[PDB]
Amino acid sequence: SNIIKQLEQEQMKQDVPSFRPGDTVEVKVWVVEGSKKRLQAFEGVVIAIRNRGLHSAFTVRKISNGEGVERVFQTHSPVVDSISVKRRGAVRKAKLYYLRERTGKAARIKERLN
Amino acid sequence: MIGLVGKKVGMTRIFTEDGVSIPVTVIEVEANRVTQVKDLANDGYRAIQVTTGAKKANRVTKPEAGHFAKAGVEAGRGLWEFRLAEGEEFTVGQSISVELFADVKKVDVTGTSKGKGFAGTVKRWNFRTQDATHGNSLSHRVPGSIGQNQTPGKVFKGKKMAGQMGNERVTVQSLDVVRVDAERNLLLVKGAVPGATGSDLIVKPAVKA
Amino acid sequence: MIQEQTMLNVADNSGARRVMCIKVLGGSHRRYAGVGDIIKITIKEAIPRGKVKKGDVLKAVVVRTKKGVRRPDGSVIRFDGNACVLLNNNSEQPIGTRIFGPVTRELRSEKFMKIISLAPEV
Amino acid sequence: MRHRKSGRQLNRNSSHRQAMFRNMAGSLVRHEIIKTTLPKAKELRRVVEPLITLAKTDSVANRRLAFARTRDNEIVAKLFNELGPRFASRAGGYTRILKCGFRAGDNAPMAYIELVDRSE
Amino acid sequence: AVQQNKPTRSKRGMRRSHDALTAVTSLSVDKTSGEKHLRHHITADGYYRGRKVIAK
RNA sequence: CGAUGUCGGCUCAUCACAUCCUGGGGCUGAAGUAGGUCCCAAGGGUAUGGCUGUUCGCCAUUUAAAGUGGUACGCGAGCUGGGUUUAGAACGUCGUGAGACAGUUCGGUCCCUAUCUGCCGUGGGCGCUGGAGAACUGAGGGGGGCUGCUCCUAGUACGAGAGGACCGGAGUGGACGCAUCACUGGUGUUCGGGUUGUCAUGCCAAUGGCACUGCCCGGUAGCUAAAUGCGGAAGAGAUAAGUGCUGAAAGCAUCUAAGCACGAAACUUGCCCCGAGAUGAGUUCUCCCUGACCCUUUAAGGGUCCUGAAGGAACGUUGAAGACGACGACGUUGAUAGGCCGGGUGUGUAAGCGCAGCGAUGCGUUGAGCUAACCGGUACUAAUGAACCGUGAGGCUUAACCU
RNA sequence: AAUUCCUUGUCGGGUAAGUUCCGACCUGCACGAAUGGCGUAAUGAUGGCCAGGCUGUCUCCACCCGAGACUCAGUGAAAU
RNA sequence: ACACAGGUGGUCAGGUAGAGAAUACCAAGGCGCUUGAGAGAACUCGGGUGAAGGAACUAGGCAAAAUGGUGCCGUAACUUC
Repeated sequence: SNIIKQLEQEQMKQDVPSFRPGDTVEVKVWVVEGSKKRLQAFEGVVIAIRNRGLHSAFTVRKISNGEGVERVFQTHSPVVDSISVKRRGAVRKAKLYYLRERTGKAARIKERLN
Repeated sequence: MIGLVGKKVGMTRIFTEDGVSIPVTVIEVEANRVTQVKDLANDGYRAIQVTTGAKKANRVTKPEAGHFAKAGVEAGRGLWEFRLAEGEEFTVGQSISVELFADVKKVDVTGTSKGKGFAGTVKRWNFRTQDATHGNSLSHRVPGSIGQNQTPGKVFKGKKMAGQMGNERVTVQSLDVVRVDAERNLLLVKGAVPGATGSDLIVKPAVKA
Repeated sequence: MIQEQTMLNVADNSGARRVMCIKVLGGSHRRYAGVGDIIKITIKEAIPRGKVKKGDVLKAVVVRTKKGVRRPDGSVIRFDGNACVLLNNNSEQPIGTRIFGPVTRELRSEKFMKIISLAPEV
Repeated sequence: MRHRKSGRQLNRNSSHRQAMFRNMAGSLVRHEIIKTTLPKAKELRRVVEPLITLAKTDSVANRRLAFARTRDNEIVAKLFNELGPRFASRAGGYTRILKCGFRAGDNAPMAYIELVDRSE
Repeated sequence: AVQQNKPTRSKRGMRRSHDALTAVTSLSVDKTSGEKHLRHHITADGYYRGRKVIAK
């Protein structure tokens, strides 16, 4: 089959900013949150590589908020406007699941500058 | 009125705004080529043999080749005969496409389900397992006590037993169509339909009261 | 699974310090609870300024679970712990006067309007 | 189950299956013909051709491979230096296969694996 | 349990059709080989495609 | 009595009907909400924890109901052995005493290699009496059946207030079967990283084995679920007990005799599947076959010339086929499986060289390197030249057609 | 009470409830002082209850690697 | 009684890690277990991994699974100290 591979290419984005797990994305979002449409500024670090395409959940985690707060929006969805990607990380993993078994003050994500 | 034979190519989701995911099954339906129409100097009932396929020129056999020869030089692998109701068909007209669903978007689907070999005694028949310890051993997934003492004193029909399973016909009556494309041979339906990817099925416009 | 003998943390102010669930509620031969379910609960440790004691029996609403909230857009709204708010069976609503943190915005959607006015910023 | 795998179960532990292919390869590199059963031969073809391909790829870091296998002196002047050019002149293919008559003492189908450059 | 009576001589049915086998229809003749060979296969003197490919 | 396991559990179930729930009808000290309480109907439904082996009971708490009973108080060549129970101990009661005690408490090994019946799946042989390939009917056979919470109808009706309906819906949940693999989790011993100890490649490399898959973290493909979806309806026919209209034998009376108007989840239809071992072998289309003779008083054959297969079986390469049978895709009118060259997912910047540094170690070339199943190109490797099972238009009767 | 009909004495503790464990009271039908009365330390392949841990024991099972069962070959038993 | 997954008092005493005759990877030396060929089903069975709860199991914590070392700080009732 080919048409099942083309059906996703009319809802996926064709040119976008480049990002990887550990990057600061500064997502501007709508996410409903009331009856009239309004733009909010979401903070945190992206924990997604989104290579699987249309259904990639675009997971973001703010470790600077209390114990750490986590949310999803999807990579190709109508609830997100644009990402800045001005600041970018330098990590050695792509899933980052250790943030779900280690205390935040011992799991702060490394900058590893030389 | 009639039915179409297709090819189930997978499942996905197409969403709504701002959310709700709308899971959809993806089917390809190459236009059904037609082989025969009855009550036209052949048989006492109104019916069409819709056909899909062609087979291979050095593998096709004489009793099949000579059965399609009235309609052409390709053995269309099957007939799929449907009786006519609330409509008409003739021996001239375009090969039957998904334009059958251009305005009638509620359908019913027939096909074989769960083609998964033997499964297992508990994985098929949804039994309750025995104790894994507390002195119990050797029995855990065996079918159990198959009857009761003397008076009925026999094994019942309509009970649960092991064997070769699956690949038997199921009919689905509550389905809505999301999109069709006759130029790209596409059918998109809301939810799921019986059998794995590669399944042929039958899809029909709804006649349920 | 949140079911009989599941231990939950309270988001209720000056509330109980250790609490454990019994039965499940909401339907005949029902299986398991999650976000938006109300369950029957028992007190094991109350804290000295508690107005209940050990072996007192109440109800609580489940506001967070480690399994999260499903079906927004095909993804899942995730959380890390199982948490509840204890309810008053005689007067309805929470047993306290305020709630700890924003809890969950699912309480604003359709069914829990008398709770999100008591304290929650949602 | 085997519901995805295309390999063969052969006989005995997986650590022996892998070792027997590497032992038959450690003989084929110096005897250039091996006699065995059709299941053993069809899996072995996909173990010897990576080793004969490796003999063309004498580059940085890639030369680190297969050094811990067949650790004997009687092949070190043939592996890479000789086992490369004999097939780098052929631009594709390394092994010639044939399936042979069944064993009369048991029931296995036989096979013959030969190198495409063998001179007896 | 043991055989209480010797069966009617027909009851060996589907064992009797397997009691001695070739399991092939029907082996082929070759111009340079004495004993018959299997379809698409090598002879007892190493002939394949009418040419000798192995030695015994 | 030359043996027949008994109360309890787990698991697998079934019958009754004096009906607990559901569908209904009726009396009432039926105002309303309820209770008290009886009969039509057995299609469907009907309990968890603390103590106890508990049957039973005492309490705690759920629920559409927490109904009763049969079946050797169902199912130990079904598993278990908590209770009943010897062989050990000890307190009491009894006896001169050994010892006894259905006094009490504690403790106490459970054998198995399947004929015929029963039941699920699945072959060969034979039956359909000319053969081979596909599609289709219908003698019969099974499956299903709801239910909490709340508001609007309605705080209306009813009643001194409190309290609180028929009607007939609308939102939102539960249970149960069936379905997919889309989620999103689990699994993932043909892929990568982190790592301890020791052996190996002479030694340093970094590439391997063993140590629970040595330990840990991810993961493609495949699978799987604690995933996400739908439905038994409705529209009607006829009935139960029962309620009425008209009305009689019996000039009255009455729901029944004539007649017509209804009446439940039960009965019938509708709804889904199975069905030609259907000897009681139905139908429609395609492909294959229509010549003689010798020898013999012969539905018994033994030969010869003339002339025949449709398609299968075999061969494998293989499969999302499969216990074995049995079955599907394909093989030069050429992608069945592998091999090569690309694309992708996963893992995470390697190894050299270069540089900084006392060194461990790090940084640049480098989004590096490594790679499997995911899918695009390509016949690189293999499938080569014969036989076999299978003919001669298939006995007779009845009516009609054509000549 | 390893002694007692009524018994799950009975008040109270432990518990969502507790015939089970404890504190206590003493109608011990029929305890009791070297066939001793009764309690600690220390011990036990020792009795019972509560709580923290472990976790597919349980809730609801599913994949992953292997052995037998499955199909034969050679050799070929057992109770009935 | 078997060409039997069983038995048999003492003795010697390498390396790496180790307290060691524990334990593991190796050496020297020894051994490859005298059914062969295939398939990869129910059900049994040696094991690994598990969302998220958690003894809720059971007559009873019976098996699974965990605990587990070296050093310092710290350390209750009862006691013949």
